[PDB]
Amino acid sequence: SNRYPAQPGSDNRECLSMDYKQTQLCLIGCKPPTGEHWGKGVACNNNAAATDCPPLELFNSIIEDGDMVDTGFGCMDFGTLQANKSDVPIDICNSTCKYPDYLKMASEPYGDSLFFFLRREQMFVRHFFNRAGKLGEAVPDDLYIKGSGNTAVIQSSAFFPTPSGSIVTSESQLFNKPYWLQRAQGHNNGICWGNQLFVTVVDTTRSTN
Amino acid sequence: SNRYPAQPGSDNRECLSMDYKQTQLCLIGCKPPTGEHWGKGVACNNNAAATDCPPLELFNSIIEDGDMVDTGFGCMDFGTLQANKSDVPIDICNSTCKYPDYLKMASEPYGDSLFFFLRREQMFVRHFFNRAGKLGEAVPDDLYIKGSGNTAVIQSSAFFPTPSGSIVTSESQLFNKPYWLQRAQGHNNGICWGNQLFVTVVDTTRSTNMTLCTEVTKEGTYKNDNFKEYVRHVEEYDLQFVFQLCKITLTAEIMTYIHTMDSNILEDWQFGLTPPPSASLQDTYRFVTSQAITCQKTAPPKEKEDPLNKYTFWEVNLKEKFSADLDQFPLGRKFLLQSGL
Amino acid sequence: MTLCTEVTKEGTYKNDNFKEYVRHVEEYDLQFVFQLCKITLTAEIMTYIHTMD
Amino acid sequence: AFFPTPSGSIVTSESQLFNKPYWLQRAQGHNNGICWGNQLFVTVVDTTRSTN
Amino acid sequence: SNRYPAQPGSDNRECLSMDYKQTQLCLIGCKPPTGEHWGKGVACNNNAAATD
Amino acid sequence: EVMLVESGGGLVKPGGSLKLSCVASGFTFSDYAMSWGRQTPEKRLEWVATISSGGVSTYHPDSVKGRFTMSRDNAKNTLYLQMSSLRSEDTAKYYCARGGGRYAMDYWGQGTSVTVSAKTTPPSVYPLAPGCGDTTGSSVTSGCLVKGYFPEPVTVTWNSGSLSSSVHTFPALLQSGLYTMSSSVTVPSSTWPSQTVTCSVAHPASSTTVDKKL
Amino acid sequence: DVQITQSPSYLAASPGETITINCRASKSINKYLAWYQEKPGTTNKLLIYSGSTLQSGIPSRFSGRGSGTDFTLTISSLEPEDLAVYYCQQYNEYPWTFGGGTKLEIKRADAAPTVSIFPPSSEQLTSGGASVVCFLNNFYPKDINVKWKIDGSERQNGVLNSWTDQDSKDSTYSMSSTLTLTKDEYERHNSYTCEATHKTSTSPIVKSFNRNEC
Repeated sequence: SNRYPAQPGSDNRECLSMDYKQTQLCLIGCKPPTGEHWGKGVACNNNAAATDCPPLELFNSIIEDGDMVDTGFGCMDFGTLQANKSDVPIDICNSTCKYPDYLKMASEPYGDSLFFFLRREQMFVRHFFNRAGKLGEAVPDDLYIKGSGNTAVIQSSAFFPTPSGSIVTSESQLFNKPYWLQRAQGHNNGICWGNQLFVTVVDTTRSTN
Repeated sequence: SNRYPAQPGSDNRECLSMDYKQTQLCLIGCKPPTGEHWGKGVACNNNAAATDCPPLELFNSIIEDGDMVDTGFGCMDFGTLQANKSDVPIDICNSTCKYPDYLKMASEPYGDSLFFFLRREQMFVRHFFNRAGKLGEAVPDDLYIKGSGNTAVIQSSAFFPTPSGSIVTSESQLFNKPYWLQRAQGHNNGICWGNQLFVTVVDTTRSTNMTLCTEVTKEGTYKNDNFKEYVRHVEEYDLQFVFQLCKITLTAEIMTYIHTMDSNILEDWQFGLTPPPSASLQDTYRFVTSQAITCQKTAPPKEKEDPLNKYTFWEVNLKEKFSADLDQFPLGRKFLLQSGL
Repeated sequence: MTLCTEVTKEGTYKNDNFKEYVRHVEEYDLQFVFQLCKITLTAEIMTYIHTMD
Repeated sequence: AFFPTPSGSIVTSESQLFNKPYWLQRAQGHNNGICWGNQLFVTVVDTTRSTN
Repeated sequence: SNRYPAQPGSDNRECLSMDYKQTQLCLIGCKPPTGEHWGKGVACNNNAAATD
Repeated sequence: EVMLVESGGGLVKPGGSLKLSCVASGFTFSDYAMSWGRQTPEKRLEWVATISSGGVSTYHPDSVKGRFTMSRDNAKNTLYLQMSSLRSEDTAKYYCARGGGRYAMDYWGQGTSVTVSAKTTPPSVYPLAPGCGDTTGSSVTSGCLVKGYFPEPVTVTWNSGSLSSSVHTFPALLQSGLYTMSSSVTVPSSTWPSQTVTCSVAHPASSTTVDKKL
Repeated sequence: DVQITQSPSYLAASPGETITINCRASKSINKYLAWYQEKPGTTNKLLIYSGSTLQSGIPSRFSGRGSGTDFTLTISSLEPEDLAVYYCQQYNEYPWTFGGGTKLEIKRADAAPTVSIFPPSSEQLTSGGASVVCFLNNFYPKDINVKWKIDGSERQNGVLNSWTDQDSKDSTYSMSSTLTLTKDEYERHNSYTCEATHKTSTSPIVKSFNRNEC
């Protein structure tokens, strides 16, 4: 529901809390694994005198230990692309979350950053809420009919959902089993070059504190 | 619950968000496919219609690129049929949602708009809400008992359900998987005509939202009005393909079978056709801006005319991405194990 | 489905301008194939059928 | 200092692991089934039939 | 809903209830089994006493 | 049983703050609108704050813009009003409201006097009984006087409200920063003074009660 | 702002007849208008929201109508819980301003003030004040005037004027006339008389006392 109307005000934030996207995954390759993440860009030439909306770019990078996975808000920066740091929880409000680029590692010629990989993920929404700021974009008018009086003010449409992972079971366990090399995906068949390997894993079912 | 009596005033439209169907779907076919939708039609004016409801006709449209698939609120137009324009979402209210007529797609003789398809869908409904205003037809009094106090006047039964889909899992994805077609279901066994193919996909598992927070004035104390909040939405796509050339000896039994089927895959072949010789061919200039009084217009005759040019698609060039050696790709190796070679 | 037709025109929204109908639609289709079973007519056969029909 | 409330879920007759025979083809260790000391310490954990 | 400000007190305890996880497992052994549990152990001798 | 019980209104320093709480006894607090409105003397009922069914839509008039912040609790069934830097104009009697309709109000409690002033004063009570001389007439009008309280209000009840068919009680007036009042009852003379008669006067601000019987 | 005023502000009536009330508008605040009532100790009641549309539990004897800036509301067949103060209130735009208010009174047989005069008793003669109390009871209507004569000289400073309610059973009115004096002025002057005036008599109702007597 929404009983009309939205009210003016410059300060309306509060504490809430919520879970995230669940997963179980891994990857192995004798080159360190890569990963994209979205960020800003150069603006443009100043030929356009229309408005101010910022540019953007994804950024392809080999991810190291400690970096943050995307959980559904895009694989992106939270410091540069956002500006309040209050849409995001504190542990990840000051981060640049990534998503791995298995795709370009698939179109890698030899397949030396990839021997094998796993993934299992599921999701659904919990609730629907809305942002609180000036919507920079207006909505065209003839698409709807405006109301008057108490309904004269058009409320914003800066909605945002909030996630929920499903129930997990011990039958959904990925780990603690053997996964035999019999057929690799690429040209390097298990060969660790440099006598080194680059292993990764992300788990969510043992993520209590 | 919904108590009695009646409150209402002039207008009571509100703000809600909602979400929609979970799906995954695809289609392969060399001919372009159609897609049906509903819309208002012309009724008889010779009847003294005590009802004032307009009729509804199915219109078997041809699907363009970027037009809308059905969501579950009737496969109708929403511009000419939602006069309120404030009951159906804005994104679809000035558009029309579509569904495929698989059985009429099964009733094509050759089968050139369908080579293969799949669909994977799940949905359940969370909430329930109703409408207001002057409802079209009234209730017949003789199927209930009336009352008063709070139970005096009747309330509008103009309901509607709300879709909520299901969970969005990766454990039943259909992407990133090879599909080696052993045998196509119709007469066209996977052969393209006129060097073309039209494919599509609609998926909701990859449909997240990309918002944008832009502080316009730095201050260490919070104001809501520092922030011109923007939103974007991104999507990343790719395709792989493996072919097979085939030899057609143009015999008399074939050349009567195909020209009658389609003369257009003979005009690119120009066997025994007098116009494609013509004469001296097209003679170009070098581009001069002001003089050479002709312009960039299409009143010069088209070398290729079709009503598909009136529609807009995603044009994908593969006249240069061909390769004879296949093992250097992650599906060519997946083919030699599949072919046993 | 759900219909909405306005009666009047204004630049101000009121719910008492609009008329709403509701319909319910169905389509069905079929495809079959059969096979001829020829039936000879004998005395024990012709006694058997009139007991039924 | 947020904290959730754990819940669990539905329990079935198919989620049952007991009241059924077992015939182990091979024990996990170098000891392939030999008990010693004329004793053994068997343990089961079930909260599923733990209504009070 | 956790809206600002607080309505605190010098006492805030209450009567609640919760449910748990669904356990069915097997465990056998003729040697006694161990468990693990976190014990409040010590650091080194002089950690500058910044935060306890 | 739907009843909005007020709590938190009284004395407060000028330039200070206070916490109000309008606890509802029983209904579903998330279904219905809730509101705050006050009555100032010689003026209209003054709408202070409104809130919707869940809490989406809150508003205040031009008088309390920036100074007042409204809240609500849906589980403890309590509507709130956090105000800051109060002045002498905020001295009034305040209601909290339930909105059962298209932003329309069908409830308030008994309320509490939310008075922004300096100090309280315990009342010095004086009765008005028939004195020396013969008692005449079959009925006697008597009283009991209240002198020197600030701020409003007080209430006199005689003999636990059984004689409330004939109980009289007067309002007070502000003379030199204090209020002064009285009360009466018209009882036949079969009761007094053979059976004693008491008037009950209290004071909410000093929390000082002195009972006397005539 | 929207400045709506409520007229006529007072209604004396006998039930069964038809009684009309009005509220006029400053802006075109078209038909979004509710109506309320205040009974002390109980809750406010919404009779009709939006000018013409009815709330749960509200009966049919009410009737209200109007659009633009003109409105009319009319009531017949009254019931004894009605005696209260009634308001109109705009909510077409914030801030939600009100009408001035209309108190409904029931009409009865007229009555004269029952006058009984008292000195400040000897407990108040040692306390520090001197209030010459005199009760004027059981009259109708509210309009009276009392005259206090301090040794023939009138005093208007310190004169307190506070009228009672419509009472419970007898439904009359009373007004407090406390002559706020100090000790040396009460030492100087002996004769004090509440001289109530009413529409029953051209001669004012004069009752006196003597400290030489009692």
